[PDB]
Amino acid sequence: GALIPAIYMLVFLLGTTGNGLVLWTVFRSSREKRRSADIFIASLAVADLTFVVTLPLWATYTYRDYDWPFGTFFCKLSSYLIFVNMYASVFCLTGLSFDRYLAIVRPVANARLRLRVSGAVATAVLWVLAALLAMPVMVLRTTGDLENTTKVQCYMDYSMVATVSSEWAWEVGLGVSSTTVGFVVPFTIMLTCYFFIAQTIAGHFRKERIEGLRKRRRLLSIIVVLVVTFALCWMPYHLVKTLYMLGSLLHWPCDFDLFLMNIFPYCTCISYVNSCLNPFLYAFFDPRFRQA
Amino acid sequence: KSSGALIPAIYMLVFLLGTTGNGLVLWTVFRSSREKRRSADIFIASLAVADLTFVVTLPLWATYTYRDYDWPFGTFFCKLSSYLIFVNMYASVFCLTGLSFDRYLAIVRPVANARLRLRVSGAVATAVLWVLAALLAMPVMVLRTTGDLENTTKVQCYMDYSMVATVSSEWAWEVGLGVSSTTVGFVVPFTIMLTCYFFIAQTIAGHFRKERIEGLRKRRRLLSIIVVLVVTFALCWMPYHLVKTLYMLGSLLHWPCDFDLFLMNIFPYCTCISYVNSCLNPFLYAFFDPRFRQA
Amino acid sequence: QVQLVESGGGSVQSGGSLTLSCAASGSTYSSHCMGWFRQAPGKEREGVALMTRSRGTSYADSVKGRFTISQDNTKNILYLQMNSLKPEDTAMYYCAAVPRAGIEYSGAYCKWNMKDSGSWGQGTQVTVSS
Amino acid sequence: QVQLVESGGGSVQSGGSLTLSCAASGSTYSSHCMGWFRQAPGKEREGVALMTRSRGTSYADSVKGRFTISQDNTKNILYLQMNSLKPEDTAMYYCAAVPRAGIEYSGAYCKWNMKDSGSWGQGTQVTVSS
Ligand SMILES: CC(C)CCC[C@@H](C)[C@H]1CC[C@H]2[C@@H]3CC=C4C[C@@H](O)CC[C@]4(C)[C@H]3CC[C@]12C
Ligand SMILES: CC(C)CCC[C@@H](C)[C@H]1CC[C@H]2[C@@H]3CC=C4C[C@@H](O)CC[C@]4(C)[C@H]3CC[C@]12C
Repeated sequence: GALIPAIYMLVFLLGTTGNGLVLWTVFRSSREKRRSADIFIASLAVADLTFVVTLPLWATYTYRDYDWPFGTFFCKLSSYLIFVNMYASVFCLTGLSFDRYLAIVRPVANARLRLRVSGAVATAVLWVLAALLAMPVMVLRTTGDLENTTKVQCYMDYSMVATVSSEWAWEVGLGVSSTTVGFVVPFTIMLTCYFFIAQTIAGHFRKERIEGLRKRRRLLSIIVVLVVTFALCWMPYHLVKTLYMLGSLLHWPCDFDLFLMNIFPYCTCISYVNSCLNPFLYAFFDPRFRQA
Repeated sequence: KSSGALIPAIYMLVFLLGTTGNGLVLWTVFRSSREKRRSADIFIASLAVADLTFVVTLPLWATYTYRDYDWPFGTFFCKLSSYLIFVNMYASVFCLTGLSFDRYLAIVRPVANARLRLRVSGAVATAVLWVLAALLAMPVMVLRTTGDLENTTKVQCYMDYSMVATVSSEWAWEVGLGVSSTTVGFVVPFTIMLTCYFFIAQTIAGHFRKERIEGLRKRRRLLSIIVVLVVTFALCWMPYHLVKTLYMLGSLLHWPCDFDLFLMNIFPYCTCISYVNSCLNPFLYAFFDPRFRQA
Repeated sequence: QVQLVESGGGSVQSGGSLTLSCAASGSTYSSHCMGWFRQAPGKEREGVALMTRSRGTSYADSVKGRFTISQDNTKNILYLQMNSLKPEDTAMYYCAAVPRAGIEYSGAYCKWNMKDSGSWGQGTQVTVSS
Repeated sequence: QVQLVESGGGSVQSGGSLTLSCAASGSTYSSHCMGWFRQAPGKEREGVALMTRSRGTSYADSVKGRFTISQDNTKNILYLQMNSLKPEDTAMYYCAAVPRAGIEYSGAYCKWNMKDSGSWGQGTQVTVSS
């Protein structure tokens, strides 16, 4: 009942404070001391802040038993910002992993690619892609008294772009594309980069060289922990959602569908918790945020 | 006449211009080195922050006025938006008062200026300024609500006095809040500014008969931009406070219905000018102050 | 706070141009809002003619008839020119003075949602005959 | 797209325990969330038992408690146990399936606001005797 709104408000407070401190730390250091990964760190913090500012609205939404007293525009904006957080965060993790892959397997090629493609253009393309990919959510989201109750539910209307028969097709396509470009393809790139990184690192890890683990814990392992936490917080979301979509063609039993429907709010809750979890991860492993 | 879509078009235009200009002036006052940042710069930045917070909600008010005063945003956002208009008013007037007092220290008594700078830091003054603005605009946030007044199927963001007063005391609380807002936003701060400026003008005549040309030129630039800001505030918010004070005083003076209707119909445009002041500030900063002009 | 004294009404045949003049004392145009209501069989107090800043003389559709609102500030009487007496007009017609809101916050709206807490007056029993 | 061939419609007297079994084809419990609707003669089609997700099974408060509705995902047949049928319940009964949205956006809710753009059946009039 009140557990989800309470966790949403706690994540709101913790994420706002932690992302504010992360932004302050990344934006107080001199440009020379600011690494190429700091832009990605700050973009992750900005996405987390942009989501947690709307988090109180969602906490009120779930507190009132899925009633939305904020309007169609704010439903559109909030859903837009959840999706923008998802794509921007996973694209930033992809960029961090690709940067580390360049810096490890082929550092000369890392310098070459950094010279060819600056950080600013990469970040701008990342955010433009996130915006354009979350455009369907903003376009189609609406508020309506679904189930003919006093509650106002912030849902997505497919009548603008599809009929009743094609509404299912558009829903499945949007879900599949969101999964593909937010978990499947970006994580595929991340595991490819991490596998090449693992080969290059193991080339020396076959020896003892335990100081290499601390050197990784500085930047590479904090990036790895960020990726792993993102995976563990968005795997319930995408897994349950994809299973629900596939149930129409696998003909799942009613019990399994009901279990997925009932457990999806908690999966969403963990996916939202990740935003506040990230600054704590920064403090625990990276001493730069701990020092500042 | 409702002027059709004039009020929402103006509101959206000031939204865009104010957002861009206030972002530009914040960037100008923040990119400079801390040593070059003078004590007036924190006041400039605080005024810019107040304007930015107001023009953030400006699209909401534009939508409100576009739909014939219908508010599809909820009680919380009505409270927050009204709170932010009032916070902008108090913070802006207090920042202008702080700038004028900083000048009154600088020109009239420079030794006392240094003494008061040593005694009182700018950060403490800004913090007290914002705390007072928040507390004084708190009644707006507490008592505001959304309701379909006149039963026209249109939510209107009004202020409810039933929480703290009865029907026979609703008028008392309304007049008290209006008079207090008028006082601490246009009379007492402005009385402080006029006293400071009168002493400043006496010292300016003295510097017409004394002082140094180069320091007088630097003071000319700074006092010119500051006084232009003060006069623009005093010309954009004067219709607001004047018309609302006249409306309150009408119950005591028993004015004809024609004058009351004129005030009621002209108040939206006074609100327009008061809102346009926020976007007017960056253009003023660019025109007179070379620091923003250089950036 | 104000004292409202109604007039007119009564048993009049259909089609008459009955005039309902709701007087007032202390209820200025800039302070309180005139309005006209009639009591439902369940005493629901259905509005018949209200004064509105957004619209001005908002008449209920079901109680349209030929109702007219005119406010005289000098004599402080609201007139309900409820011409063309309808069979629906057979009701007790009351006038209310719901305090008008301020210009600063509510834009001088008339706060008709607070009709329960407003000041009323003992109406007249209109009995529209044939 | 679901062909809701609703059966079991009949006619009883006061207190009748008629059971309405709306069969369906293609309306999986995950895709289409079906419910029952009652169309009163001369008026728009109303609701009796609209199966939802937030409230579980919903009802019409004017007639709530007289009938029970349950769904079997095995044979995809929806029951409307119209027990204690009353003369106020004399009307036509339609069974419909609005397309239930996904969990990602609407939390798997039954878009009963789109009952107009949904698949319908035929039903049979229940002339409940007094
Ligand atoms: C519930 C309904 C009625 C509310 C409608 C609000 C609409 C009309 C308003 C509120 C906020 C507004 C937006 C605020 C900011 C921007 C960014 C700017 O670069 C382009 C315009 C744009 C995108 C505005 C377009 C109009 C807008 C979306
Ligand atoms: C229309 C109604 C139902 C919406 C209700 C929204 C309320 C319950 C929510 C939305 C925004 C929230 C606020 C967001 C930020 C802060 C600042 C923090 O330092 C104290 C809590 C406080 C002040 C929150 C309190 C609860 C809050 C006011």
